[PDB]
Amino acid sequence: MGRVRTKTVKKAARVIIEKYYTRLGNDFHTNKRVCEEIAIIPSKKLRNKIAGYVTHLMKRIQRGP
Amino acid sequence: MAVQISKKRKFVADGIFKAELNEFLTRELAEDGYSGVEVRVTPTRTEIIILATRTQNVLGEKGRRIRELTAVVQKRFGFPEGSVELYAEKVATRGLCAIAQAESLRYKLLGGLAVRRACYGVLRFIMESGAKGCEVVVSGKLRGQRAKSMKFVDGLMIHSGDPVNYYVDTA
Amino acid sequence: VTVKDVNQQEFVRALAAFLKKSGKLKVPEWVDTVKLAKHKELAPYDENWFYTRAASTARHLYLRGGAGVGSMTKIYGGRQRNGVMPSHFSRGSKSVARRVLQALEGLKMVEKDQDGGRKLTPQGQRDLDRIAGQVAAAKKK
Amino acid sequence: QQLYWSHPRKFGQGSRSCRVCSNRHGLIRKYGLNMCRQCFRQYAKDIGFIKLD
Amino acid sequence: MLMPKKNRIAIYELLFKEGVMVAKKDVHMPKHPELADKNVPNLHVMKAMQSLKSRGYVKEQFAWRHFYWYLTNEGIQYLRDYLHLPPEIVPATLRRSR
Amino acid sequence: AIHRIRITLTSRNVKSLEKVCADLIRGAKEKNLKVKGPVRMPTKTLRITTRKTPCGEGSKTWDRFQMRIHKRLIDLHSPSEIVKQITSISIEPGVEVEVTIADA
Amino acid sequence: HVAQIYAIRQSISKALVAYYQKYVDEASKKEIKDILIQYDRTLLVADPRRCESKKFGGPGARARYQKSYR
RNA sequence: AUUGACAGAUUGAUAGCUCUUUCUCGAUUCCGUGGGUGGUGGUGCAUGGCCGUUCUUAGUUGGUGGAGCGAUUUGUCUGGUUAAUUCCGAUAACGAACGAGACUCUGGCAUGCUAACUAGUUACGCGACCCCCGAGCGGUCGGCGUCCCCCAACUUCUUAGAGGGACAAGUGGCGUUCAGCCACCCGAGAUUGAGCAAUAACAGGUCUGUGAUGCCCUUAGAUGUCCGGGGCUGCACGCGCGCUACACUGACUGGCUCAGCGUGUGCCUACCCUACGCCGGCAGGCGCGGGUAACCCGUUGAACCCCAUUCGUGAUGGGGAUCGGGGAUUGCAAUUAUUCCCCAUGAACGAGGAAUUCCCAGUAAGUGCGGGUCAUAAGCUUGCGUUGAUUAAGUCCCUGCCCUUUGUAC
Repeated sequence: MGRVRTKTVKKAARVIIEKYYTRLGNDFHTNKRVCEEIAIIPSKKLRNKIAGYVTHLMKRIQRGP
Repeated sequence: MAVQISKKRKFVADGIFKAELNEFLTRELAEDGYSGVEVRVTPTRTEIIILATRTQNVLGEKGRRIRELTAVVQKRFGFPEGSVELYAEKVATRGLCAIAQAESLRYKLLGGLAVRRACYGVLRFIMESGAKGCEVVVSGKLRGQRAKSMKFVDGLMIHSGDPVNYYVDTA
Repeated sequence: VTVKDVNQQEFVRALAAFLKKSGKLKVPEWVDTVKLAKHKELAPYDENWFYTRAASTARHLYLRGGAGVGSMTKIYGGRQRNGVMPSHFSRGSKSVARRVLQALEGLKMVEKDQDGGRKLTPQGQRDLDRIAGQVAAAKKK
Repeated sequence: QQLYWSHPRKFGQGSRSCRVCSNRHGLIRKYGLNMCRQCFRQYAKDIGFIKLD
Repeated sequence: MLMPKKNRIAIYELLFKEGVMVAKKDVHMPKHPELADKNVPNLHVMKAMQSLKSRGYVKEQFAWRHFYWYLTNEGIQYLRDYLHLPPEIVPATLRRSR
Repeated sequence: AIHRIRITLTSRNVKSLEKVCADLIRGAKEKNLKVKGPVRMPTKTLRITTRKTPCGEGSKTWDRFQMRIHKRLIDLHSPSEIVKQITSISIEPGVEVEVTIADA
Repeated sequence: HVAQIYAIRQSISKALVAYYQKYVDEASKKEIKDILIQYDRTLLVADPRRCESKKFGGPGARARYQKSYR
C-alpha cells in the first residue's frame, strides 16, 4: 500500500545492470555497496532504493530474460 | 567598551548589519551594477568585498567613490578610523548573477526599450552565459491600465525541494 | 536504617509528634489567623499544622540541601483558581516558610550554609534518622 | 518651544519603532531584532534566519 | 547663509572635513551622532543638507531611515566660497591607494 | 610560562565550523603539546515565528524562521606565539573565535 | 511519574539480561529473556512513541480550532 | 528687511498664542511665481512586492511528427498498478520540461567511533569530612549531603559530530507469475511529523509594513506636526472564536512526588533574569550576591496525578459572576474600577432546542509550563512536554474533489 519505485530509480537500476551485470548478485547489501562505487548516486536513500530494485531484477533475470 | 553582548544577540546584530549594508549598497550602486557584499571580520580590521560588473564605476575617478563609501560606512555603523575597507572585486559570469541581470532589465526598461524585446534579450544573455534554465517575470502595467504580466521562460527550472535554495539564483 | 528506607507520609506524622513532645519550637503568634499561601480558600484543618510543615520542611532539607525560603515557597506551590479564569502556579507563603526555618534554627536542627541557604545539622540528623528507625520498627506492614 | 516633543517617550510603542520602516506595530523585539514583522520576513535570509521547519 | 551661524558653519566644516556626511532621519536628537560641540542636533544638520542638495551642492541616498550625503565637486567649490578657504584645502579624497 | 589557553569557536555554519575545529587540532598536533578534544556545546535555536501575511486577512498561516548556532571550545596547554600562529590560520568563513587566556 | 516507573521496569530487566550475558553464560540469559518477552515486549524493547508536535491552527497536533462558517 | 522675547491681563498650560512693553540673530526675513515638501488622506477596480485561495489534490506544458479548412487534438491512453500523469504495459507517435517523488529539517536504533571542569562525573578509590547519621555490643554494611581537586578511570546516562542503519530485502501466498498487494521472520516494516511546492487564474486581501508606488486630493486658519483632554471600553439588542462550570470519577486542608521547548541585563535610547538573608498575614519592601549563560536563576523540586482530609447530593463546602471596604506594585498619570493581595457579597448555571465543529497513536481530551506582545501584562496565540483513551482501518449515503464517457439553448 505505497512503495512503487519511480522512473528515476528504475532507469538507474536498469542502466547499472546492463553494464555491471557480473558484479551484481542476489544478496542486497553486497550490491548495495556495488551501487556506491560504480555510480555517483547522490542520496544514500536513493542508492539504497536503486540497489533494492537491482536485486529484484537480478532475481527476475535468474529465471529467463 | 567592556560589553561582550550575548552570542544570541551578537549573531543577529551581525546579520542585521550585513542586511542593512546590502540594501544601502543595492540602493547606491544600483546603476553601477551591484552584485553583492561579502564581509569578513579580522584582527583589528574589517574587509568587506563589493561584487559588481563595472568595477571602474564603483571605485570612481582615481580613487574617489570607494573612499566616500568607506567613510560613510565608517561614519554610520560606529566604526573607528582604519578599522574598515571596501574591496571592489569584479563579477565572474554576470549572466548567472540574477540581481545583476534584474538591474540590467530595470535599466533597459527605464531606457524606454520595449517590455518584450529588452526582457527577451536579457533572457538570451543569461542563457548564453551558461545556465541550466531561467525564468523572467516582468509584471505590472505593460500597456493599457489593467495590470497584465509577461513571463519569458526557457530551459530547465526547479521550484520545489531544498535544491532550489542553492541551485537557483533569484532576484 | 535511614529515612529514604521509610514511607515518607507516616514519617512526617511521627516527626510532627516528635516536634510537639519536645515542646521548644516557637510557633508564632498568627497560626490561627494566617492563610498559608494565596492559593488557599481556607486555613489548615489541622490546627497544629506548624509542627507538621516544620517536620515536612526538615525532611525536605535532609534530602535536598542548601534550600532557602524561596526554595521552600517553590516546594509548597500549587494551582491557583482565578475562579473563572484558568489556573496558574502560585508559590507558597514566604513568612511561614521563614518562621519555620528560624524555628529549626533555634532547635538546632539546622544551620545556614556557606553559599547561602539553610541545611540541616547533625543534631538534626539525629532526630530525623532516629525517628525513621522508630517507624521502621513499628511493625512488618 | 521647550514643550515640543515633551511627553514621556520612554516605554510602550510610542517610543519603539522599526529600524527600517519605522512603523510602530507588530515589531519583532526578540534578540534585539527591532523590525516590522513584514520587514523581518523581507530581510530574514540576510539576517541569517531561515525556514527549515 | 541661514539660521544660527555657529551651528550651520560647524555642519559645513564637518561636511568639508569628511567628503561624505550622514545623519539619522530623527527630528529629535539634541546632540547629533559625531559633531556634538554644543547641542548642534539632528535637524539643522538634516535641514542644511537638504538646502545644499536643492541648489545642487550635495547628493543623496536614504536606505533604512538614515541618510548618506555624498558631496559634489561643484558643492566643494560652494563650501570653499562660503568658508573663504584657501585653494589647496584637501577635503578628504587624497588617500594613498597603493 | 605555559598556561591553560582556551579557544572558543562559535558559528552559524556546522560544516565550516568543524573544518576550523579540526584544523586547530592539526596545528596543535604538529607543534605537539595538548588538546582535550573539541567540546560540542549544546546548540541553541534562535526561533522567530510570525504570520505569513502582511495584514490580517488570508487564512491564518505561519512561518517558522529558525537560526541555529554552535560552539566548539578547545582547550590547550601552550605559550602565546603558537596560539597566534594557529588561530590566524582557519579564517574566511563566519566562525567567531574567542581565545581566553587562562581559567576564566 | 508513570513514565519513570516503566523506565526503571525496563532498565532493571535490561540490566539483568546484560549481567547474565557478560558474567554468567548466554544460555541462562536466553531463558531469562524469553520469560520477560512472553510477558511483555516492553520489558526490553522500548516504545518509540514520543510526543507529536502541535502545528498552528489548532490546540494540538491534530485538533483544529473551531470553524465558524456562518 | 523684520528670525527669536521675564510681565501682568488672558490661557488648560510655567503655548512670548495674543494686548502693554523688552529688546534681539543680524542678513535670518515677509510676498509672489515657479515649485516643492509632507501626509495612518482617496484609490487595492491605477499598480509593485507580499500573503491567501481556487487546489493538498495529481495536475500542467511546449519541440518535432501525425489528424483535422479551422478553433483544436494527438502525445497527456483500453487495462492493471500506485499516496501520486506512480509504475508496468499498450500504442501516430518520438523524445523532453515542471509538478509528484527524490530533497531539507525533525522523530526514534546504535554498551560502534570521536568527545569533554560550562555534561555526567561514572562506577571506583571512598582520601575522606561528618556527627551516632543509622543498622548494629563492635566490625562491616545502608543512605545521601557533599569537601574534593588532579598527578583517579571512563563515556552507560549528557551534549553533538561524522558514519552506519530499512531496501517492501527476506519467507509464504495472491497478481499477466511485470508493475505491484497481502501476510509473517528479523527487527523501526514501504507510512514519525513538518518544510519546500507546478501551469493557469482571483479584477481575494493589503495603498494603515515600507524613504515600493501612478494618478487624485490637501498643504500654514494644514488632512503636516506637537501638546492637553476625551474616544476606540459608550448598551433596548443579534452573531463569531474563547475561559469557567454545572460537582463526590468531586471540593477543601495537609502530605508525597516527576517534565520539556525556552528566555534573560550591561540594548537602536533605558532598562533584564533573578539565588540567599532579614521586614510584612499578603500583594510586596529592604539588603547584599550570581548571571551576555550546558557556568547563575536551576537536580528548572510544574500542574494534573498519587496519599491521608473532611464534606454528604442540599444551587451544598459545587459555581464564583456582580458588588462594598481596605491594602500593594507599574507608572508623568489608573477615575470609566491597569494589574496583584485582602476581608466581605455569593448571580445564572443541576449537562444544554433546531443546529453545527474538531479529530484515528503518544492522536483526542485532561494538565500545567515557556515564547510573543510586555513599564505595567493573558480568558489570545505560538511552542513545550506530563497523564493518556474510546472507535475505524472503511464507503461514496451527505459534503466536496480527480479522471473518462456522455448531454447541454450555459
